[PDB]
Amino acid sequence: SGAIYVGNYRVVNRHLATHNDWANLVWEDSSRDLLVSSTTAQGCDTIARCDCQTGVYYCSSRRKHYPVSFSKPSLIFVEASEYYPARYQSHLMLAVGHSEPGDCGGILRCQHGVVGIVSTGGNGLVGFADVRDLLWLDE
Ligand SMILES: NC(=O)[C@]12CN(C(=O)Cc3ccccc3Cl)C[C@H](C1)C2
Ligand SMILES: [Zn+2]
Repeated sequence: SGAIYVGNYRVVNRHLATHNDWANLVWEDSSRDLLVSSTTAQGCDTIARCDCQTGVYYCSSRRKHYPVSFSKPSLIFVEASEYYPARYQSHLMLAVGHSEPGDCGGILRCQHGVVGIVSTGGNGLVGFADVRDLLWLDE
């Protein structure tokens, strides 16, 4: 679990979104595993606007933060799950690091702010759904 709160927006993994999120839906993309909903309260997370390939992510299955080198956002095949059939997830960044299903929603940050959230993993790898291209989150 986990979310990004910037201005009047809440960014979550689309597979973990609540009824409130869908009843206050701004944007959603199943190929990205992202859902953005409107909030009443003002959010303060700064989103990074960069091409960083190093950062730190929160791993709730270890209750620790981890420094990672990660790939550039791309189309990466994701094995069929209960939430989605077998498909290529877009805007996904991989890194060598620990992850477990309850880890989805873990924030990845660089020096410029929020890069993205944990969305995939397994076999000693962790995937992050990128949010730096979503320029409308600040306007
Ligand atoms: N992005 C997806 O299609 C999902 C991918 N998901 C996993 O990769 C689950 C997972 C397995 C082992 C280690 C880590 C993780 Cl996160 C779970 C949910 C469907 C999100
Ligand atoms: Zn950066």
